[PDB]
Amino acid sequence: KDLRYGGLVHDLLADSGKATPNSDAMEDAFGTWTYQELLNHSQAFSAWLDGKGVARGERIVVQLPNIRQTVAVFYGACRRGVVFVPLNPGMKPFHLRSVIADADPRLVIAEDETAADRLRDVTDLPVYSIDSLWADVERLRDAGAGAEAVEVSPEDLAVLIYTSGSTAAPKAVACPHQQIVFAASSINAVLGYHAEDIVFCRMSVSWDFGLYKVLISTLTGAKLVLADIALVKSLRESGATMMPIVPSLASMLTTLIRRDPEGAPTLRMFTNSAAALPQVTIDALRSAFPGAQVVRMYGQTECKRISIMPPHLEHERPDSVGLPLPGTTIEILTLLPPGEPGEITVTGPHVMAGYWRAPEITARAYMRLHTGDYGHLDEDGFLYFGG
Ligand SMILES: C[C@H](C(=O)O)[C@H](N)C(=O)O
Repeated sequence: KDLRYGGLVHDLLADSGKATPNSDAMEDAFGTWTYQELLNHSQAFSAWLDGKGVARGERIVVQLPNIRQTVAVFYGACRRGVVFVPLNPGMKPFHLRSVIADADPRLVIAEDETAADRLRDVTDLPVYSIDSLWADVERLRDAGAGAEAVEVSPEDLAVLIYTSGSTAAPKAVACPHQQIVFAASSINAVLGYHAEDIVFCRMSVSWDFGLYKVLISTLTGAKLVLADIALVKSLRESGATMMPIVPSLASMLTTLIRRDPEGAPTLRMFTNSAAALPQVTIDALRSAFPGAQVVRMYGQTECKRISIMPPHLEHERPDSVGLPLPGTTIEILTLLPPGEPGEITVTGPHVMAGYWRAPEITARAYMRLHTGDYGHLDEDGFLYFGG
């Protein structure tokens, strides 16, 4: 439909960079880039990788906060078939050691010089601070470098997304270009982001929750705001229209909102995943933001996302986490009839390429994804947990 099959991630950026070069693409605490600017910096970063001889298929590990440079790193890497491995700032050292070694990168990008030193303790790979490598990126940007394309297959890996905690063995979902682009397009076919949306994103891009607000905004030409007591004020002052949430962020927001009768009227949608959103939170979100839809979703990183409750149905089937993503199938398993509980299983062009270098773990979970969650489909195709 609007579903994209066989896509490359960086093509999302090239399109918007040509289609709306002068619209705002990314804002952070420090400034704003238009789509032209994001394209230029992404190209410049691609030349920096070329300059360092990082080849197609190799990984870079990037431990950065939510700032404009990280998005340019993501796209520039994509443009060279290099594998973006985003990690959250503040991981414990031993945890980093384990994950960096598993990811097996060509090099590592850190937040600043103190962080670059801590990283040097835990790997022998080359480690670059973002502020120092960025002086070069800007030179390259000024020289117009990296503008050329290179061969990248839709089947090539774009990203490894680590989901394992400290106390666990390292584990990353291995994400090819095509699946990513497909999943973004399918989510958006349900959610309806568009070019005048302003997305207020408080999730790290190291989580697929934030990564996909980068992708979905880029896909549609929207503006992404990379964002504590001031949350209400931030939302209102950014003119935010779309906001991904998790239940703890939504409770916080409803507490904060009662202290501020100016609200954040520009808000039109909250999209919840990751955990079950209680009714009381939903009610309080609608009360503070009567203009906004509160949309329930459910997913796993293994296939990005599984179900979305269509916005227009937000008041119905209160126990459901919605319908399958458009272009995908949910089956309950030996296929069971409707209403019969069983394991939630998922088939489609969003199902990712397994876990990175872990045939054994991959075998149990994976062309069909077994979520290890249990529930049923009602008569109409809607998904529920339990019975
Ligand atoms: C964020 C969710 C999760 O795995 O917790 C899922 N990746 C989703 O986007 O719906």
